[PDB]
Amino acid sequence: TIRKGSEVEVSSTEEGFADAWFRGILQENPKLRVRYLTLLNDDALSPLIENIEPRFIRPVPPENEYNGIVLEEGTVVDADHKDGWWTGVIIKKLENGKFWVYYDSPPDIIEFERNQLRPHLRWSGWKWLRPDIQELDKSMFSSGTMAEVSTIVDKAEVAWFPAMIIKEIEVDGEKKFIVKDCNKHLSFSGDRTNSTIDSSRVRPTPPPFPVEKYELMDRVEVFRGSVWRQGLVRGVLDHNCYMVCLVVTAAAPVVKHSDLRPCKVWEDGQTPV
Repeated sequence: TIRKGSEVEVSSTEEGFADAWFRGILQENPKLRVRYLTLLNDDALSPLIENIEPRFIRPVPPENEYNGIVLEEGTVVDADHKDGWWTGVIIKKLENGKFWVYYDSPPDIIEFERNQLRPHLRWSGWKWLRPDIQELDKSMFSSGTMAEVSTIVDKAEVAWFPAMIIKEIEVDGEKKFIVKDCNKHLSFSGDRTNSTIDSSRVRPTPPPFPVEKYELMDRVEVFRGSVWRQGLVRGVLDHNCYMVCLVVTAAAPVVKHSDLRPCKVWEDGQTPV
């Protein structure tokens, strides 16, 4: 029932585009001529028309066809890129109402507001179809799971670095993890690639250890710079505070109880050393 004025969604012919649907305005009544709704477009300059197989064309799904579907973990959804919709799976619903959506090429995880999402639907050429809810991995290092990545500072120090696990892949029989640094402030121009990292470099987030007291000399881990670094409790200070010094030696600054971690390690189970 497409008409000349109809907004329309056109499928991606190209690689790395498998899961997109672009916004367009059809210029024809039944290849077909479409003008793409693009960002940074002033209507002042004459639009550009591309010709598409009706094969790669579908109508915009009407709201009533998908307004009944609830957004939960495993729900296939589309994210509004304004000029287009990008399809992925919801892997976390946060209590604040935000969502974490996964994409598989390149593998990435993005946080969205509810308004930026719609449930995904498929056009048969005849009618709309609801996709199945997707089973989710909740393994130890499932996607979205927060872990720590080993790093070396300068010559020899072993520092641990918080990162989200995007995907676990195998490369030539070697377990690898694609990981994301969730602590960087990115600009709009900045919004960027995840790094692939050997399995040996990745460990779980250390479970919490309450201590309630620390004693001088203790090996301890404090988050300095933006990595966890090893240190020794030089001083015990008024009320709950400590003077910590890192194993490379520079100076000692005050630290609070909260910011200290029992220095722990993971080799099979989790143990000191």
